[PDB]
Amino acid sequence: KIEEGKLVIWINGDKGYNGLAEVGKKFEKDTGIKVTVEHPDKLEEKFPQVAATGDGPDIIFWAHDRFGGYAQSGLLAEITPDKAFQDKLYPFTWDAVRYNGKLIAYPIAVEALSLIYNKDLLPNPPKTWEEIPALDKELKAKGKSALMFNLQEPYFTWPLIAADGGYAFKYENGKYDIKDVGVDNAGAKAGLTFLVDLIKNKHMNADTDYSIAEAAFNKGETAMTINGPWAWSNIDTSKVNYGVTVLPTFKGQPSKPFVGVLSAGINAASPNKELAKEFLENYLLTDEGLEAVNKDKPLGAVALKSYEEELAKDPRIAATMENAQKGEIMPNIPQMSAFWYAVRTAVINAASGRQTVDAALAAAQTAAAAAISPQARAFLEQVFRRKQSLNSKEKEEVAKKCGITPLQVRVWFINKRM
Repeated sequence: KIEEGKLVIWINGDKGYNGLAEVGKKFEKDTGIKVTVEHPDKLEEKFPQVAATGDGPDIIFWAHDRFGGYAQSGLLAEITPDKAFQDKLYPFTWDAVRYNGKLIAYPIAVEALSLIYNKDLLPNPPKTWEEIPALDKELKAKGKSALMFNLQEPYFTWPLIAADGGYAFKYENGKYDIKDVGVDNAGAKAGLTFLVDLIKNKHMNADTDYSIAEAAFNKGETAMTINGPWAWSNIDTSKVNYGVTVLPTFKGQPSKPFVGVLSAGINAASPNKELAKEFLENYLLTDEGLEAVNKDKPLGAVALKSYEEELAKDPRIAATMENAQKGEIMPNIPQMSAFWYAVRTAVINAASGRQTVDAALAAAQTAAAAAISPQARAFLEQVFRRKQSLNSKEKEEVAKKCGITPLQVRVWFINKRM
């Protein structure tokens, strides 16, 4: 499918899609080419589905960690910016979107979580995670709570979990070791344990999510929250006197948020590749372009040098870059999705008192390191139930959507048939 002659962009629902739509209208003004911006729920999971079959949006926005998986499967077109445009962005953001020596997306924003606090409830933010339980007690006596943040998505709990030892995939030389998952150690264990103790001691609720945490903070019901720059927009409208600062340390170590580089990748099947290139390069990645999105929902730090240095004057931007510096850029290898799924499962099962922190982290290591991830194996299990004989073309398709090589798909199936 993919209608030729226009542009269909997918971007997460928490970003400034309305602002990106504005950039689209401008593009339509100078070119006549219509651009529609959609924000499908779970787009990072949907993209590989439809893209595998040659469908989907012309352009996809998302943290670079998912992109390596997409490009390995042939779903992302290689972008070819010339020397001049390439110079307009920071080299480290370009490296984030480089897979197997190729550039597979245009870097946009450098995202990192920060500690967001209410200056009226709390004159001075806590320097450590350790003092927070005590702060909560002080605040509970006044009918308020110290902290609330999304506990459902690992992105928000990883900073504390990795603070003292956690890591995605062991990195030696220029290659990651996909069998060495760093959730399998004492540092990570202590961090998740601290998290569960906060929940067990009633300082947080195991069910709190993005909406609940945001609602609570924007109402002045909780003293602090943990979120990205995109969430600043709603806090401004709530008229809360907030500040954005460094994340609390744990065991003396800085919280280590995984830095995500929001990037725009071009669908390998798009018949509008030159248009997407032009829209992104000459329209979006300009001070006017980024600002249009920013005004809707803040991008936070950015990849465009010119605009990044203007934003640097904003203390919230500084805080964001502070946290970015203390954390680290996430890997973009195909195994990242299994990593996240693994951690997501661990945190929830541990926070629910279903599994011990230790048993949870051990299974996370097993799940994330599996040659075939649990999700995907499940995908393969479905399908097989429908068709137990793979067509040379269908297998190539299943590989793409699952994120495994055609070879793996083919060997499974044969093993499944023995």
